[PDB]
Amino acid sequence: LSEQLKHCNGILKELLSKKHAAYAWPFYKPVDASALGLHDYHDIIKHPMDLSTVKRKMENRDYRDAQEFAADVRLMFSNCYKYNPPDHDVVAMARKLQDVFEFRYAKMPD
Ligand SMILES: COc1ccc(CCc2nc3cc(-c4c(C)noc4C)ccc3n2C[C@H](C)N2CCOCC2)cc1Cl
Repeated sequence: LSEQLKHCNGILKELLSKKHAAYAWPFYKPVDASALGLHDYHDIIKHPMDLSTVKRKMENRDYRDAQEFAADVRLMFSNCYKYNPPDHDVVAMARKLQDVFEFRYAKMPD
C-alpha cells in the first residue's frame, strides 16, 4: 500500500529525529570500517545497512512494500548484533532503537 509505505516513512523520520538521537546516532551513516579500525567488518557483514541508505532508498521509491523496508531496518540491527559482543555499548543502543521500530511497525495500517 501507498498507505503502508507512508507509515514506514513516518517510522524512518522518527528514527532520525532528535527524540532518539542519543541512541540512534551510530546508525545514521554507513559503518566506516577503516576509520574505526574494524578491518574484519566487511568479512563478517555481507550486506551493510544504515538509516541514510534506508532514507535514500525511500526517496528513490526503491521499496515496493512495507516488508521490504522492514527487512532493511532489521538487517541494520542484525549486522550490529552479529559483529559486536552483546555487552558492547552500541548493542545497547541498537536494542533501544529496535524497540522504537518494532512497536511502531506493529501499528501498520492494514
Ligand atoms: C560527522 O558525523 C559523524 C560522527 C561520527 C560518526 C561515526 C562514529 C561511529 N559509528 C559507529 C558505528 C558502529 C557500529 C554500528 C552502529 N553497528 O556496528 C558498528 C561497529 C560502532 C561505532 C561507531 N562509531 C564510534 C562511536 C564512538 N561508538 C563507539 C561504540 O559505542 C557507541 C559509539 C559518523 C559521522 Cl558522519
